[PDB]
Amino acid sequence: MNTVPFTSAPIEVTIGIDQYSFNVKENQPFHGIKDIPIGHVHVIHFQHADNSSMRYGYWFDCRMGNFYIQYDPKDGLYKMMEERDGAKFENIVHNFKERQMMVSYPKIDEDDTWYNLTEFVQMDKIRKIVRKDENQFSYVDSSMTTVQENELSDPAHSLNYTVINFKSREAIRPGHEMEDFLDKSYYLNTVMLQGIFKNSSNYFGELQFAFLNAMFFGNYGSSLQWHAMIELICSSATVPKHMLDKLDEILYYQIKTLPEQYSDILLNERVWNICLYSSFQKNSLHNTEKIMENKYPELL
Amino acid sequence: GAMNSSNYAELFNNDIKLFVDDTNVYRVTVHKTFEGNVATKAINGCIFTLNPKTGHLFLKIIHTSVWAGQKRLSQLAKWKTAEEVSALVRSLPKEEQPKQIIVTRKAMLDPLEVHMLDFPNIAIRPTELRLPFSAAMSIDKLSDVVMKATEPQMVLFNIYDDWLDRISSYTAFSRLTLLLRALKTNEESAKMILLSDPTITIKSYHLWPSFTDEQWITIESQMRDLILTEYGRKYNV
Ligand SMILES: COc1cc(CN2[C@@H](c3ccnc(OC)c3)N[C@@H](c3ccnc(OC)c3)[C@@H]2c2ccnc(OC)c2)ccn1
Repeated sequence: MNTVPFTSAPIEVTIGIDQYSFNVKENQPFHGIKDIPIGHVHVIHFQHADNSSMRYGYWFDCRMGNFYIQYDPKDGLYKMMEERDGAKFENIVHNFKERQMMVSYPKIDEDDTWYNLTEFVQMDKIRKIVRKDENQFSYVDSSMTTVQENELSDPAHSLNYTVINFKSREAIRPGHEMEDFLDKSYYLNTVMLQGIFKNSSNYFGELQFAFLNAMFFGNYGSSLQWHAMIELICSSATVPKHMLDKLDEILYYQIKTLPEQYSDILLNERVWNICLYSSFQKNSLHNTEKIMENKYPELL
Repeated sequence: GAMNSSNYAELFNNDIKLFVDDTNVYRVTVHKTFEGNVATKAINGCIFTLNPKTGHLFLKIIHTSVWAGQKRLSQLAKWKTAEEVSALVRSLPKEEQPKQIIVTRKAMLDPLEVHMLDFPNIAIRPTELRLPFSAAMSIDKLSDVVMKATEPQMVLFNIYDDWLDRISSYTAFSRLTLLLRALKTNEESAKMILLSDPTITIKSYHLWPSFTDEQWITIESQMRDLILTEYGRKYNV
């Protein structure tokens, strides 16, 4: 039930699989990760011991093919690859499992954290944000810039997040300048939800993906995107009740999961203070307000 | 970036620019009600939009009718200011549109940027200068035109009169800011200094008296003295 074998581990590396991580030593006999839950996207990520300016990884869904990791000594990284030969793959995995050279995806049965962080995240949507159509998996790293950051510089290596800009013709109807700037409902509901995302699930999917790229890779542009998608909802007087309730759950699990010592660089004081205390939705995010007040009261 | 004492000469170069001051847009008298509560009564206001190079003052009169049935009037006043400035720019031929608009209060930046989205090449700038444009309503003719208005109006004044026939924009702006700083600090004293000698009149279409160059020197000196006279009181220095 869903394995990502490794050819080898020639270089010492911290390997992450979703919210879990473990250290592998140079030439440690490590041949990958087994028992990966079917039904969710996953991210396998890497931070070399020799150079922490090298934080990168792959979004994938084991339903879409047989994936493996192999170090490339030329490009100096762990690369995801697809094995098209089902039986070579089954034979590799069976062997490595028998010799117990794999770590087990260490899911606690009671623990819905990964589901809660990826509920609306779809591999098909990831592959539109991260364009490399010849692979079924998506490479992301710490340095990758967003299309929006590239406006304000290689398009093939960019994060194609939906551009959100509060001081844009897209966000502001002529003759409704003050109305649309102070109450962003038009921009959220008509431009973004009805126009671009089609539904709240796709919007939440991009929000959740942006957060995860921010947390796992310290990707700055992803953090800007996550905050902009929060702020657009919190600055809208008119939001479906189902969306506010789901947003509260999404943000609760994202704040819960965030490492305690990274709040300073991954949380924007202005957005959170505005969202929880000044905004239209200041009384709509009970779970988020409670975990933020108890976990990061300094930030607020 | 921000206009300051470092980049001051920029005001007098050949790039069209306007200062916008919104401090007289929303004006009220505070009074007691019969029941002993407090209420406001709006009075007419104005937008002070000045080309510091030519002295052209686009005085948009804000009639109290603007405010009827509106909430959060101090917030709306910033957006109405930005709406009227954007309407003024749109009304001008391309070659007369400003390249920059300098707002005297930082709270005007977002309202004006949002109203001017159609003009991405017009720079909206704040300033670190403490300009005394709030004292515009101490100029008798500006005050008169605002208080008499029965509907929205917009009257073009030359706030430098015919000074530019004799002095540079830099000097005219310095004279204007000294007069307004004086009027702001002690309006009574300032007005006494300007209107003391009845032989020196104000031309029909002028705002200030027809001082000779030598009489401007005495007036400017008396205005400085006043600002120091009043400063040694505010601070007991
Ligand atoms: C829209 O502008 C106006 C202007 C006025 C009328 N103003 C005046 C103005 C001055 C003083 N009191 C006023 O109390 C309403 C109005 N400003 C004028 C002016 C001055 C210099 N350059 C100027 O332009 C470069 C303009 C002009 C005027 C009117 C009558 N005679 C004038 O010249 C003999 C001049 C009336 C209505 N609308």
